[PDB]
Order: sequence, then structure tokens, then C-alpha cells
Amino acid sequence: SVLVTGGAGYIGSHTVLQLLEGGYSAVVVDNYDNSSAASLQRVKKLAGENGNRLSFHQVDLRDRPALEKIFSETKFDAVIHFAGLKAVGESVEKPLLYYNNNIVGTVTLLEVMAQYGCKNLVFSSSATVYGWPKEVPCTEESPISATNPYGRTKLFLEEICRDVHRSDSEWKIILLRYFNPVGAHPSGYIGEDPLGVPNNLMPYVQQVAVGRRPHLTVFGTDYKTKDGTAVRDYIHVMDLADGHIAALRKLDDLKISCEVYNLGTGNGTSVLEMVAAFEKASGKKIPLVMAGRRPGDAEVVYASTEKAERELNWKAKNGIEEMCRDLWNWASNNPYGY
Amino acid sequence: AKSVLVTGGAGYIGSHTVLQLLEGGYSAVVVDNYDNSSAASLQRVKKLAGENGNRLSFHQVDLRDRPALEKIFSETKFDAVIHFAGLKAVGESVEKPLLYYNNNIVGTVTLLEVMAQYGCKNLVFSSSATVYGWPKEVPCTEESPISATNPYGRTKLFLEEICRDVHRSDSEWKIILLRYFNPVGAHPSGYIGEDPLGVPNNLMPYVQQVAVGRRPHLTVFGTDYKTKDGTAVRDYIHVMDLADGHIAALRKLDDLKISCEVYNLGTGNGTSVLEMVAAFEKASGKKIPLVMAGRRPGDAEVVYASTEKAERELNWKAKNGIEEMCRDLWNWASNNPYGYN
Ligand SMILES: NC(=O)c1ccc[n+]([C@@H]2O[C@H](COP(=O)([O-])OP(=O)(O)OC[C@H]3O[C@@H](n4cnc5c(N)ncnc54)[C@H](O)[C@@H]3O)[C@@H](O)[C@H]2O)c1
Ligand SMILES: NC(=O)c1ccc[n+]([C@@H]2O[C@H](COP(=O)([O-])OP(=O)(O)OC[C@H]3O[C@@H](n4cnc5c(N)ncnc54)[C@H](O)[C@@H]3O)[C@@H](O)[C@H]2O)c1
Ligand SMILES: O=c1ccn([C@@H]2O[C@H](COP(=O)(O)OP(=O)(O)O)[C@@H](O)[C@H]2O)c(=O)[nH]1
Ligand SMILES: O=c1ccn([C@@H]2O[C@H](COP(=O)(O)OP(=O)(O)O)[C@@H](O)[C@H]2O)c(=O)[nH]1
Repeated sequence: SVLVTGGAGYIGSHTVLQLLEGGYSAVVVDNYDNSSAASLQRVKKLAGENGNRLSFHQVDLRDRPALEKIFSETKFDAVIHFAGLKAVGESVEKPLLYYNNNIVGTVTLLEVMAQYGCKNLVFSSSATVYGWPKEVPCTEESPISATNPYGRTKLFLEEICRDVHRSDSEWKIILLRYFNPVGAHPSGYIGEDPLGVPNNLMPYVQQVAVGRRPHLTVFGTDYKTKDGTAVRDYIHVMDLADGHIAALRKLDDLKISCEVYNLGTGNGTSVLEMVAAFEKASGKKIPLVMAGRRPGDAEVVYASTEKAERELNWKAKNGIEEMCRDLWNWASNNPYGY
Repeated sequence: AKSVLVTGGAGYIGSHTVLQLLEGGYSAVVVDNYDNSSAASLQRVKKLAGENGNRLSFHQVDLRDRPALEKIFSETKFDAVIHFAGLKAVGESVEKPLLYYNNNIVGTVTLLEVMAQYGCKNLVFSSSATVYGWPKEVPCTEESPISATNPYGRTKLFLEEICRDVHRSDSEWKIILLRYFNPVGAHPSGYIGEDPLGVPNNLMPYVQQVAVGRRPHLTVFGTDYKTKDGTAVRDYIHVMDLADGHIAALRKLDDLKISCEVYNLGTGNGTSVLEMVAAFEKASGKKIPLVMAGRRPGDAEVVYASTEKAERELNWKAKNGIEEMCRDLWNWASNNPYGYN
């Protein structure tokens, strides 16, 4: 039995489905800031028999009575915490919004969790905590420093989790630094369906590919990379989902405390390479506006996979070609989302 | 004709600072939740401010209570906000980090948001020398590396960062981050001073608690340091001089080429824990039984301020020395041994 925060969202979507399919039970809480209930209806059907073990509610983590009601009626073995705003660029423009939602929401969740004696957490952290890396592939113990308010929320919230653990050794925490999840379930029955104007690269791309946005703005062209565009470690959302189930099994291992794990593929890809990958998979051509660097972006970021392999027995198995096929497969069949 | 909201204004530094605002011609509205104070301090500031008492207003309000705070900002054109409110004990922060993060960050964020809503984007923030961490170079300059070593110190580091983010987001904001060193003492009248609720975590309130007989002994946190007496060295400033620094900061806030500046408020001198205990014993005539214990989680070896920048840009320099600090502490305590009764 698992509480999934922001589980109507992109990665949450997929992870819930994986939980359901792995024998677990799931309660989702989500305020539908960047998702709708409709995504979980599709996870329900897609999950088949196991779909009877999913239940979901419209709750803001900051609504403490609403969240208390949730933990009242169910004992949680673990919380998986995906809820938050996640856009570097929105961040720089709207810092309070982000410290409000991410830190206040999370602090409330940690407080309620303790109050009801659920003290095992998997936390959605981000490669953004590496800020602008000095070193080729970012290890877990690389220097941690943020560059923008979203980065700082995640960095701050990791430090806050370390502080909780240290205060109270009943707590079992795993911090997962996701690099750049992309793709969809290969069925194409679910996928990324952000509300509002999209912020992430590939939901923006899919929407341009389908008529919903006029062009993709490329953020920066003078980077010190082989084609001038920024480089990221793009990872198949389904691999990312699976790594959460491995986090979950790791939670009651030997003597875990407050462990951090990168979840990436270890390979860097430029924004243009991603475009071109997407165009290969889609056969559609993406109009591009070349713009300046987006405030807050790192230049090259990609994972060390070694710690996650050694300790979670987890590795990503899909490559770019798969991520784009699955995305296109979801996008083709679901051009307006849900 | 100037109007100031003081968060945490019932507290040690807030109380003294509110008094100096009043004597200074300012009008002050205080919002406190009496988590670590009582109304008595502001009753007493009123009387002491004399005629200027008429310009003090005090509401009992938690910064996290957004409706209440909106009400306050509705009814009064505030020219600037001094934000003192928060939990401050590093020992408690380690045991209860959520309390600290919750109160300190939710509290501040909600204030920043209400301020921005009602067009009051002038902030003077209670930061702390604790964000200097374990400093490589002393004196500690406003340019030096910043860092925290415990939850409390994280709330100040993180909030400075947030203020910096808010500034970058929105150039209307003018923000001074005041890094207090170690406030000590009381109004020389003896009529007000520090009175924390429950167990004091700061060194000198704990000392005066032992001296009047509330507390059996002072635990010395560290005797194995690389100081002249092996005890931790800090920069202790008269709270009354700290308060004048706020007046200096408010004046400064009315300068064009300001946006988000750090100023140290210290004396620039270091004093061991045992030197402060010796100086208090001289001021009071009391013996302070000492338990020698280990270092406190996060404590720095040596921390004192560079005063250079605050001298040049704020036109402010601490005027009281250690003897004066201990004289007024004792003048307040002797007569109010258990605080506002
Ligand atoms: N997608 C990425 O590239 C990436 C990379 C690293 C880390 N992350 C983090 O992973 C998590 C999930 O990412 P995602 O791509 O699934 O984002 P998403 O927006 O698809 O999902 C997040 C969900 O959180 C919900 N939510 C937001 N604030 C909430 C609140 N206060 N209370 C309740 N629900 C709330 C949203 O409605 C949304 O459904 C986030 O914490 C994000 O910051 C994402
Ligand atoms: N005193 C020091 O040694 C020192 C050193 C560095 C920084 N500081 C900072 O200076 C500020 C003032 O310190 P102080 O010595 O006056 O402490 P204090 O405890 O006397 O003052 C804090 C005041 O804030 C109030 N308060 C706390 N949380 C509140 C909330 N959520 N809403 C409303 N009121 C709230 C308390 O009731 C109290 O009156 C604090 O922010 C502290 O962290 C103090
Ligand atoms: O409209 C967009 C969205 C993203 N990106 C770039 O694509 C990469 C992936 O960014 P995204 O926002 O998806 O994730 P982030 O790396 O910020 O977590 C980065 O180099 C972004 O600058 C871009 O150029 N245009
Ligand atoms: O009960 C106490 C409180 C404080 N200190 C020491 O006194 C100095 C100042 O402590 P305080 O907490 O007042 O100041 P901070 O350094 O936290 O701002 C530090 O070296 C503390 O270790 C101590 O020995 N015993």
C-alpha cells in the first residue's frame, strides 16, 4: 500500500501503472495543476484486474486537513512524492510560486507522514541539483549546487529530508535524481499530457508535431557542445517507473537511511539530436526558432549509472530510438491528450 | 511620516528595535505570535517610548496565517518590513527540523507573497552569521563563502537565497539581508531585555538564567577547540547597537542603486565562551557552575565580523563593548530575574 503524490502527473502516471502491475496498492493525491483525473482513469483500465487497487483524490499537499483525511483512512507502507512544479524557466520568473508549492507542499507532507507514522519516502529529486556541472558525468557525490529556484527547491528539499532522517532514524528515505524522463507506455494508451502551455522539451515537440503549437523555441545555440545546443541525459519514463519499484524494494534493505540514486542512461544528447530523433520516429518536421539561453540552464548534464546498477540492480534498457517511437505512438493516437 | 511593519517585534531584538523606531520618529505595527515572547515586552516599550508610544500597534498573528496578514497589509500603507520572526535555536532545529523549516520558510514565503501583493517590496531581513558556516577566513566578510551546518542555519541560508531569487525575479524589490552576529544585553534602563519562553538556547540568556537561580548550571559546548582557552569564539554585539543598525538599514533602503545587499552587524572582536562567562560574573557578582561538555552539532570554531562594509555604507559601528553588554544584561536580570513576571 503506497501513497503516490502527484501521481496523475507524467512520471506518476507511469509509476502507478507499474505499482498496480507489480502487485501493490496505490492512493494518488494530486491537485491537477499540470494533469487531469482522466489520466488515472486510463491507468485504471490499462491496469486490468489490479486497477481495483487504485484510488485517487484531488488534494493539494498544502491542504493539511485534506491530506490528513487521506492518511486517516489508509496505512501507508511508503510515500512516493512526485508533486511539484518542475520548470526551470517558469522558476526564474516566479520564484515565490515555486518555493510556495514545492517546499510548503513537501514540508506539509513530511509533517503529516510523521504524524501518522508513515516514514518511508521515495522523493522525486532532479539532476538540477548538480546546477552547472564541472565534471563530465555527474556522480551522486559530485558537488551539489543549484542555478535557479526549481533547482534550489529540490536541493533544499533533499537537505530537509537529510535533516529529518538525522533527527529521527525511524525514517527511511531514497532521493532519486531523475535526469530527463521522456517517452510513453508502448501501448500508447498513456503518456505525457501537461496542462497549460508545456514547458518540457518533448511535450512541446509533440504538440508542435500535431498542430497545437506553431514552433519549438530552441533555448541557446552558442553552447560549448558539438552542435551548440544544450545536452541532457534523456531517459525512458518506463525505465524511470521501474527504478521506483526498485527504490521501493530497497527501502526495507540491509540498513538504508537516506540514500541518493541517479536515474539516467549515462548518455548525453543535444536538443537538436532529440528533435531529429523525434522527426525520424514521427516523419513530421518541427519548425524551430533559435533563441538565447534559457535562464538557469546547465550546458552538459548526464548521469553516472554505476551506483544505481550496483545497489538497485537497475539500468535503463531503452535508447533514444525507443523513447521517440513510444512518444510518437502515444502522440499519434492521442494528439489532444486525454 | 514613515511606517514600518515589524515581524517578530515582541522578541528580544524586535522589542529593542521597535523602541528605537518609535524614538526615531517611525510608526510601527508589530505582528508576533508569542511563540517565543509575551505582550509585556511591547506594553513596556510603549511606556518607555513616552509620547511616541502613540505610534505603536501590535497584532497577535502568525506569519503563516495568510488571511490575517492580508488584513494587516490592507489597512496600512507600510513603507518597509523588518522581518525578525522565526525559531532560532540550533539545538532544537536538529531535533525538530520540520518545525524549523515549516515556521521559518512557510512563514517567510507567505510574508513575501503578501508583501508583493500589496505593493510593499522593501524588506529588512534577520539573517545570521551562522550562514558563514565553518569559515575558512576570519574576519568573515559579506563576500565570503556561505554554508549551513544545521537546520536552523539552513533556514537562514535558504531564505537569503529565496530573497535573492525574488530580487532577480522582480527589480521593484529592495532588500537588505542583515547578518546579525551574537546580540547581547538589554536597554540600559533595565525595563526591557531578553525573556525567551522555556529553556533559552542562546549562551547569555542561559547564563543569566543560571545566575538568578532558574538554571542549575551552564553547559559549555566544547572545550577542545583551537582557541586560547579551547572554547568557541563569537562576535557579541549590544542588542541596542544592533537595533540602531536597523535604523541605518531603513535609511539605506531609500537609495537608488540598492537591490539585495548583505551587511554584517558585528563588533569585529572575538570573545571565547569562558571570557563571556567571566565578564558576566564580574558584572553580576554571581558564580556560574559550568558543565564542560562536547561540541554542539554544527558550531563553528571562530566567527567574528568584518565591520568594514557596514561602516562605509551604513555609517554604523557598534558603540558598546563587552563590559557594557554584561552591565545591561545584569541590570535587566537582577530586577526581572524571571523576565516579565
Ligand atoms: N520531468 C522531468 O524532466 C523531471 C526531472 C527531474 C525531476 N522531476 C520531478 O519529478 C516530479 C514529477 O515530474 P513530472 O514530469 O511527472 O511532472 P508532472 O507535472 O507531470 O507531475 C507532477 C504532478 O504534481 C501535481 N502537483 C503539483 N503541485 C501539487 C500540489 N501542491 N499538491 C498536489 N499535487 C500537486 C501536478 O498536478 C502534477 O500532476 C516532480 O517533482 C518534478 O519536479 C521531473
Ligand atoms: N539572537 C541571536 O543570537 C540571533 C543571531 C542571528 C540571527 N538571529 C535572528 O534574529 C531574529 C530575531 O531573533 P531574536 O533573538 O529576537 O529571537 P526571538 O525568539 O526573541 O524573536 C522572534 C520572535 O518571532 C516570533 N515568531 C516566531 N515565529 C513566528 C511566526 N511564525 N509568526 C509570528 N511571530 C513569530 C516569536 O514569538 C518571537 O517574539 C530571528 O529571525 C533570529 O533567527 C538572532
Ligand atoms: O521549449 C523548449 C523546452 C526545452 N528546451 C531545452 O531542452 C532541454 C531539456 O529541457 P527541459 O525543460 O525539457 O528539461 P530540463 O533540462 O530543464 O529539466 C534543455 O536544454 C532546454 O533548454 C528548449 O530548447 N525549448
Ligand atoms: O548553553 C549554551 C549555549 C551556547 N553556548 C556556546 O555559546 C556560543 C554562542 O552560542 P549561541 O547559541 O548564543 O550563538 P550562535 O553561535 O548559535 O549564534 C557558542 O559557541 C555555543 O556553543 C554554550 O556553550 N552553551
